[PDB]
Amino acid sequence: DSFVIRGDEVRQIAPGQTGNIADYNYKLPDDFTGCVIAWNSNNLDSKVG
Amino acid sequence: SALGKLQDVVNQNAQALNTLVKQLSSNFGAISSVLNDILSRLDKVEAEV
Repeated sequence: DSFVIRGDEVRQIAPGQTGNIADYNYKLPDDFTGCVIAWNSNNLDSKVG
Repeated sequence: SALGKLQDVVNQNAQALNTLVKQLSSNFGAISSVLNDILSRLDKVEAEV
């Protein structure tokens, strides 16, 4: 799976988490087996204005 | 006092059953021995422990 976040939000992407991203955008299983992999993308994704 | 052999059978089973019941109230190092506390105060990942 893949998606864009702001740099605050990383902590909600863990097994069985809660909060607006976990509960209203993208929910991991409570017994999720896998890896979560992320990077700052300011250079790829930000724009002036 | 004469029927000691029979009265002791009743007394030992009364002590065994009452001790087995009183152990429901013991914490065993958990946050509470009242299960409804854990089922209302904690999220699943903590409540499982």
